[PDB]
Amino acid sequence: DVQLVESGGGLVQPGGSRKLSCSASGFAFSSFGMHWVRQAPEKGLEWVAYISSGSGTIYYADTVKGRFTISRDDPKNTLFLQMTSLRSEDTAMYYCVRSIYYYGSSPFDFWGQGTTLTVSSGGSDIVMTQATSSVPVTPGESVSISCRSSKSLLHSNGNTYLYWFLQRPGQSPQLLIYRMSNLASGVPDRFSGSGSGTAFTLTISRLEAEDVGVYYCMQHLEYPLTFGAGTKLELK
Amino acid sequence: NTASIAQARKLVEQLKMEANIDRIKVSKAAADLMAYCEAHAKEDPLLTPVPASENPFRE
Amino acid sequence: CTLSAEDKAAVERSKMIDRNLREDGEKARRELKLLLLGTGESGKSTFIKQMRIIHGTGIIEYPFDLENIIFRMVDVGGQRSERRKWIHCFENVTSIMFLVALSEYDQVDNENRMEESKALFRTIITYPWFQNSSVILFLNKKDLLEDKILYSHLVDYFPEFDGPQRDAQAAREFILKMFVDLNPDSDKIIYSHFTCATDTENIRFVFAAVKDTILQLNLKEYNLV
Amino acid sequence: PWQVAFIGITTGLLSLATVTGNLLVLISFKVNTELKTVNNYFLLSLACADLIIGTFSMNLYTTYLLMGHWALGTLACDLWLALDYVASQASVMNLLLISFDRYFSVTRPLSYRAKRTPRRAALMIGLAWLVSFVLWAPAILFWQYLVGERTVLAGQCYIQFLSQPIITFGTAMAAFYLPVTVMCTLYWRIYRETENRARELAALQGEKKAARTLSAILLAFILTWTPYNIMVLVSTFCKDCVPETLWELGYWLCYVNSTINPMCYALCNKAFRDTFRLLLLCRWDKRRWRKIP
Amino acid sequence: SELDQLRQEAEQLKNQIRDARKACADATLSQITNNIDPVGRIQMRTRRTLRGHLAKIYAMHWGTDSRLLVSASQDGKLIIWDSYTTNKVHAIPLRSSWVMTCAYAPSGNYVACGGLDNICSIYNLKTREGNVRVSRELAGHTGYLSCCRFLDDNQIVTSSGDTTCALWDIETGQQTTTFTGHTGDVMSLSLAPDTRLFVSGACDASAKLWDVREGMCRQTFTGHESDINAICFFPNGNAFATGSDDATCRLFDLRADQELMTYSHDNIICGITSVSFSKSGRLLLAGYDDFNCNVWDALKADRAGVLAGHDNRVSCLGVTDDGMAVATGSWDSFLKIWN
Ligand SMILES: CC(C)CCC[C@@H](C)[C@H]1CC[C@H]2[C@@H]3CC=C4C[C@@H](OC(=O)CCC(=O)O)CC[C@]4(C)[C@H]3CC[C@]12C
Ligand SMILES: CC(C)CCC[C@@H](C)[C@H]1CC[C@H]2[C@@H]3CC=C4C[C@@H](OC(=O)CCC(=O)O)CC[C@]4(C)[C@H]3CC[C@]12C
Ligand SMILES: C[N+](C)(C)CC#CCOC1=NOCC1
Repeated sequence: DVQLVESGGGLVQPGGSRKLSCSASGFAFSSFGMHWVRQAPEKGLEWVAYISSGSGTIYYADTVKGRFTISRDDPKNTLFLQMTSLRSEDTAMYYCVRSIYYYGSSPFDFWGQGTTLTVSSGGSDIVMTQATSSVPVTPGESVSISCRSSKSLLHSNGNTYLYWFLQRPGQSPQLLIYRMSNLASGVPDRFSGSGSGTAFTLTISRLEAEDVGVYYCMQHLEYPLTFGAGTKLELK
Repeated sequence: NTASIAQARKLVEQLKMEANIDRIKVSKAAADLMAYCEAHAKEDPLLTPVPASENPFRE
Repeated sequence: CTLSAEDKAAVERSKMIDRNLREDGEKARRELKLLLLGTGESGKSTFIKQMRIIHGTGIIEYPFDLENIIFRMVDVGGQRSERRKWIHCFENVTSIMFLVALSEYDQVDNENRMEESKALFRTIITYPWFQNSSVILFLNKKDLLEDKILYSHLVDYFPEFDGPQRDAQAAREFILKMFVDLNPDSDKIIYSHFTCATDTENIRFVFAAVKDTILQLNLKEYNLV
Repeated sequence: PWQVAFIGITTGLLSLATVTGNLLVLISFKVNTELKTVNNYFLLSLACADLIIGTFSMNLYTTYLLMGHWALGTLACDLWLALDYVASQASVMNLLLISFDRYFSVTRPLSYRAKRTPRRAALMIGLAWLVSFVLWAPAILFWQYLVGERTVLAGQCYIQFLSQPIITFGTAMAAFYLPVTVMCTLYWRIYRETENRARELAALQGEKKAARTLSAILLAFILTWTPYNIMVLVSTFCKDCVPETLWELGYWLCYVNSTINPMCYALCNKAFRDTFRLLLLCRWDKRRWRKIP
Repeated sequence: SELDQLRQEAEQLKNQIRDARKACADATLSQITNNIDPVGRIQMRTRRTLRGHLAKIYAMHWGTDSRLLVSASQDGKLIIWDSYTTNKVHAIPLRSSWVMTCAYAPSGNYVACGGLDNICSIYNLKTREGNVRVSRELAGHTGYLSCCRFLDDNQIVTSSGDTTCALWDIETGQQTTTFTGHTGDVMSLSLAPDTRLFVSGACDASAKLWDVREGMCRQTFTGHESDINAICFFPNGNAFATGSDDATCRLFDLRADQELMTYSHDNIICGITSVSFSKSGRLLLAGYDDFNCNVWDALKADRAGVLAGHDNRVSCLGVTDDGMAVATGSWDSFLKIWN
């Protein structure tokens, strides 16, 4: 089926340069917008780059706006990210995630496995906050995760651009729900997100040991695409 | 041709079962047709002009 | 703009869709459509097979690549439906390719099917969907015609023929005249060819006929016809 | 007193005629859809240039001869002469583009029907306008900034660099005479092509109008545009050896080109003629066309 | 000698149904609705124009969410539009260019199209692989197929030109219920709002009614002079309007088994290409060949206004599932949304 595998990690020297390549196998690559996100090896994940369909529109995070560059190869079916002026704040795990935008689609639906670039020697945007980092609950109880915004995500067209992501420990993140109401194709239907303006609650009912991991809210009202800090649900 | 009795029997069979239908008379069928058309006449956006705040085709 | 981050990518997707629609429209404007229609067992299968072997249930579309220009000949003869309803699908085809066999005079309901093909020809070219198109007419089976006209007679089956009783040239030019003088009442050139079972190059004839059709439309546009 | 009224009213009805013909071609291209094809695009450009000359040049130019002195300012006269010359050269290059289009769509019809996309016809029209723009408009605006000499007088205004003979020789050669010889060559090739097609038209199956309309177009254009260029090519050698009534008539023959130019290209297409007939009192409607069941 | 007795018995039964139906008629619909007020002249306007198509548009069908719509044209491309923002959500290159019908599934996931290929192709929109890929094609007809209607997501009725409507099963690709019984080429079909019995119109001026469950014909209507080529149920399912090739729409009734009104003006002489209803059913909507649509008052029998703005004829007409707007797709490659 759908496959997104990337290469170009390992250990390099600081200050230098490094290229990165996610090849896509199993879908129509020229019709998908693509994103690079990265995750600090003990903190949550953040977004670094986005390229559109047919390389028409390119957006960079203001942290790396100028020393990073993105490109794609639709016939050879790869996505390149080249990095110059390599700091130690770029020490992360890099994920390649596809995303398509028409009416009623599911962006961020498939995420690559990820490489790890480990090296050693939030202004004018919406910050998505959540002030809880560990909720260990036994299976068989309704768990409500919250997430607060700085501005109303409700746009003029009526949509509320909040995305929920689960990450199981040891694998890639998974899109749970999108636009804070609509479930992805492949997830169990016990998840239910709701809210208004700034109140944003994801409710899980009849939990089991397959929903344990970290939960990330994410906003899409404007660029840059800023994530949440995270919320871990452990066992007992 | 010489097997005309099959399709002729099917034509007359379907026609003779179409002869047996409870035909509720016309003045009542027009009456509850007009009654349904009046009972849903409030919720039709095309009879009366809709204001542009509830119209999703404004701009 | 006051569009969302998700909404602007939808507009860029719509513009890329527009780009592919125009790049397919100015590619399907390039090949020339030809409505082939011929009934009465006129050898349409061996006709198309002959053209495709010299060249290199539902409706069928055949492609042709001659002189670096490309034709789409649409064959529609597998329809058991009324042609009054689907013929407006071809409101601007470039030419109607008729195929009538030469030998299907004195071939019989009680009517000769040469008269039936005359009626079909008239009721096709009198449609209002075929003003800007031409009528490329084909007459097939020349050798069967000349054998049937050295064997049988024509003056009794068609009384208006006043010619030699063993003639083939005047006979085929008489029935070509008979096809021509149905008179589509706007005067217009009706191209014609006399093919057979082993006629090699009639694709060259349909090439020259659609070339003269396009040239005639341009000349009548420029008032220098 | 009265002769200026007579020349004013004949120029006024000529201006009414050219603005009527050109805006009626534009309006008929807007209101009809059987003639929205890629050919009449060229005619639409010919309807634009002859509109400018129709509504900005001629009346302005006769306020020259109505008054005797052009009294509205030096940059105003430079922009007016630049506009007049760029519109005239653009109309002549539009005639050249129509000639090349007819020669290609008659000589090799299939492959040229394949190869002329509406984007390529639009860029051809844009090239035919910008060659006129970069040919005439820099020189008129910038010769007085190059040589530093406003050698034109105070009362009169005219094109300034006529005195230098080799630059106006090259300008009238690459602006008038080479378009004329290529239009006459291509139209003679078109006439030879249709008189050759009339032989093979009998080889397919089984008054001469081409000569009339091609002679009308070519003789019209030559008879209306050669006096100005002939008089320029002798006034760039003489001084006052040619009079000025011939000068104003030699200017005005280009304006009568602009008023007869719809009647040689638009009315040759019959659908244009039907829309021209149906634009009496605005009696045009797409639903007014009869239809059968 | 038996065929003579069978034909005369059939004509006697036709006479019996005719004069029993005449005794069923109390009055007409024009007589009853003389006490209700008319709507007056309404002025619907163009809100969007959807310039994406190149050849003539033959069929459209709104989405059940009243926002998207699918259009099909002769260039060989279905395009799915978001009618609010006029963007093209999808563009589906077809296998055959001669597409005369299209339909959008009420589950949203599927779309179907057909025409002169005699095959009904069915595309799966919401796909894990990104593109609109063909799920399967249904090949059991001999004539061209003139209409498609999803009733639920796994079965579809396909009217054809071999005097035969059918009912398919998309999980296997074979038909389950062949509705033989027409004599002319079947031109249009309309599904019920409750979706258990559909109506069908053909090239014999006959609008035969069927149920999808058993497979038998239920009733048969004949009040037209020429070919009928458009049909549409009432919002409840107890009536349906019919548009035929002689500039006449007329409303048949299911229980009364007659016609109730007819719709014709003298200047209107060209046939109807498509017909549809409102959500309340006060207005019939007819797309003629004089390039204009008409809003007919379905009770006082007059026309409540015109819709002009198409250079060519209006080949398809559709009203949303909540009645907010009206799409007209026409031969001049344009769709127009109206309210
Ligand atoms: C008004 C004066 C001072 C300036 C001169 C005007 C010209 C630069 C304009 C006027 C009319 C224009 C033309 C009007 C019509 C067309 C067809 C049109 O063809 C296309 O490429 C259509 C593309 C599309 O459909 O969007 C655009 C180019 C062209 C030749 C235009 C080219 C530019 C022209 C000559
Ligand atoms: C200002 C006065 C003095 C001259 C105005 C121009 C016309 C009087 C002359 C000048 C050049 C002539 C043209 C020069 C060459 C040809 C090509 C000739 O065609 C050919 O024989 C083939 C051309 C070739 O050999 O390349 C037909 C006449 C024509 C158009 C001539 C027509 C008459 C033209 C336009
Ligand atoms: C003077 N007027 C603007 C009225 C006509 C002119 C001109 C010059 O343009 C051309 N050069 O050669 C062909 C046309």
